[PDB]
Amino acid sequence: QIGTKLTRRLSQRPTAEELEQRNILKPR
Amino acid sequence: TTALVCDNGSGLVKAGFAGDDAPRAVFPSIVGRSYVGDEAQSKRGILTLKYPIEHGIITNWDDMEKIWHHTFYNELRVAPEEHPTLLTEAPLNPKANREKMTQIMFETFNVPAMYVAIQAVLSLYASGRTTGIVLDSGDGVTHNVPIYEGYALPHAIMRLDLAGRDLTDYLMKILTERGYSFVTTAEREIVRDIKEKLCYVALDFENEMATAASSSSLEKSYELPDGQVITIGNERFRCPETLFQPSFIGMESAGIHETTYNSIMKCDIDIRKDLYANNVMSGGTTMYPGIADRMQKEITALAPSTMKIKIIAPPERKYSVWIGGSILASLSTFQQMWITKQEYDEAGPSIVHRKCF
Ligand SMILES: Nc1ncnc2c1ncn2[C@@H]1O[C@H](COP(=O)(O)OP(=O)(O)OP(=O)(O)O)[C@@H](O)[C@H]1O
Ligand SMILES: C/C1=C/C(=O)O[C@@H]2C[C@@H](CC[C@H](C)/C=C\CC1)O[C@@](O)([C@@H]1CSC(=O)N1)C2
Ligand SMILES: [Mg+2]
Repeated sequence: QIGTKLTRRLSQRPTAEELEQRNILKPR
Repeated sequence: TTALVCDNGSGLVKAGFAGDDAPRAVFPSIVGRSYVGDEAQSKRGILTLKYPIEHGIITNWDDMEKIWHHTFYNELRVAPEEHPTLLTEAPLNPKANREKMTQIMFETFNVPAMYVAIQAVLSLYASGRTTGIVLDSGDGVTHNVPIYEGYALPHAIMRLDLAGRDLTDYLMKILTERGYSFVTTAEREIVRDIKEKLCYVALDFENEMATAASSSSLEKSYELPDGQVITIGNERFRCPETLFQPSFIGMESAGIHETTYNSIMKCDIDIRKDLYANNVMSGGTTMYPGIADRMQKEITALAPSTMKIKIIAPPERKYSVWIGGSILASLSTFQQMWITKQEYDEAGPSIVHRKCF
């Protein structure tokens, strides 16, 4: 159920700041 | 009202209405000076043709405006002020470019709302995922894009200026070695068609080459517009082999299998597993028969044997970017994410950076 499931996976999307804090999101 | 989705490629514009299974308008991203898309081509010998988008980046803004105008009024037959509009952009698209797209959409076309998404991210969404690594390869540019919870990870993105148009040029070169002659713009279009209809990726390149020996079992005939019939043999798979061996056209770059591996290895140790298991391919240049199986084989050879490898390459993947946008723009909970005209008037073009991520 793409729309529904994607909505759910997109529902609890983390912020950029917290991905950065976890060393996942890094600048080039 | 209904949302519009436009995926502006270096080669082709894909445009349509959110909720549709496919873009209803697919036309060449060209302006001839005046004339746009398919009308431009038919009037080529009077106008001067140009591609406003180069390697996925908008470079001619005056011509880009012509493309968008033609998309709304002539292809989709809509008034843009009546429709929220989702646009796409390349990974690593400069900040200024995102601002200019936003400014034009609101100030020139008066859209009630808009959003801009990274093409590879939409490909991933179309497969029902928010985490994975996408190989997106079109006419003008190829990217490896690792994505975690919707966020492309910029430090690990790989850009490769080898894509469809380059493969067409290479096929012209090697067919010309077999005694034929393909040189002109018009002749390049013939070769693009040959490429799309007859090329494939060999599972074992050297073995396939050896097979082009034992026989002519790989040979296909192709009728040219003038009625001459030519024969294509190992060129069928030598052409897209270039993606795995860019040295074929003199590039120093590693092939798409290695750049996929290198991209994953730049990411956090604990997400590598999730990237290996969710390799999505999208774009016209991923359409070669055999490409998914070959990628599976090459990635398996580079990755730890402890790693589950999965290549996701659906039949409709030429349009997965558009389809992802169609899905996203139709979501009830996405409606809060649009940049509204009101927010734009209050904040100006820089709004795109805090709203579109
Ligand atoms: N069946 C096919 N086999 C091989 N190549 C194909 C096939 N179909 C389309 N292509 C190639 O895909 C390219 C265009 O696809 P696509 O629409 O994904 O590019 P684009 O979005 O305009 O470009 P880009 O994303 O690089 O800016 C062309 O080079 C085209 O010849
Ligand atoms: C049939 C369709 C294919 C497409 O991918 O077309 C795009 C856009 C097109 C623009 C010029 C061309 C003459 C217009 C019509 C072709 C459109 O150029 C491309 O063909 C170029 C030239 S050859 C190369 O493979 N990509 C790709
Ligand atoms: Mg594209």
